Amino acid sequence: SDTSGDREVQRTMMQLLAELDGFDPRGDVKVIGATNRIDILDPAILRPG
Amino acid sequence: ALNQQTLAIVNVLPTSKDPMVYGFEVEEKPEVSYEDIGGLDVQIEEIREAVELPLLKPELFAEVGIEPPKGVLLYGPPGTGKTLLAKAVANQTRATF
Amino acid sequence: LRSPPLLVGVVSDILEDGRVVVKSSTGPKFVVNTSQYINEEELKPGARV
Amino acid sequence: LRSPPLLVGVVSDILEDGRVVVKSSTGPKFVVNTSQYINEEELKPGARV
Ligand SMILES: Nc1ncnc2c1ncn2[C@@H]1O[C@H](COP(=O)(O)OP(=O)(O)OP(=O)(O)O)[C@@H](O)[C@H]1O
Ligand SMILES: [Mg+2]
Repeated sequence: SDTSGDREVQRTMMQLLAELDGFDPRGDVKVIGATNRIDILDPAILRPG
Repeated sequence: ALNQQTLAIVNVLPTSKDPMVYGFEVEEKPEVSYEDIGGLDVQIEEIREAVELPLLKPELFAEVGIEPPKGVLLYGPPGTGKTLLAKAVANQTRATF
Repeated sequence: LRSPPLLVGVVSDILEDGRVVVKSSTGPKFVVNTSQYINEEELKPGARV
Repeated sequence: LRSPPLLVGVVSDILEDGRVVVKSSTGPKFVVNTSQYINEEELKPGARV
């Protein structure tokens, strides 16, 4: 809290958690996510469902 | 609504504000419904007492002489669930979700 | 080329008077009347039209 | 209803030469000369007209 370089990127992250799979159905996504480490990623991307 | 030609007062509209996707979405139907009530079953119930119970049985709250809760704050670690929960409970009431 | 342009705007609300309130990109909001190629199923509030 | 829309201005400035600068609600200001119904005695600043 009380930053803008690591606050603002967290309220668009909170949007994502929650759009990628959230409220909305299904469709045909199947979102291919790609990353270099899982050691500095949010635990919601890390988990399945 | 006004005639643009001459700015005549044609017929008074609806005040309807500006809800586009904003409020219009009502979904509560499957995948998540009231056959997905497998939980975490006390946690779902708590929601029912708070929410469905004053909707469906609003009079019990008079008898006792309280108000019903103002909200059910669900939180937790992600995926465990709270998208779950909220949508099943909504489907059972069938109101303006 | 001389055929006219058609104005894109986004549906603010749906009126139950056979009319649609569309908030145009112009700036004003216009009350407009449907045609035979318009139906409620394909309209939503958020509908570019 | 058909009547020419009588636009609202607010007597933003005034002069003793007949001219009264009315900030119109369109955006800009106009300098207009008042009729014989309304008089410069009736026109004070803050007066919507
Ligand atoms: N108890 C449950 N049984 C089965 N499926 C579940 C259960 N809890 C959650 N799910 C499902 O797991 C998937 C992923 O979790 P979801 O993103 O919905 O959860 P959350 O805890 O509300 O999240 P966030 O913190 O990411 O906003 C969904 O399809 C959801 O319906
Ligand atoms: Mg969630």
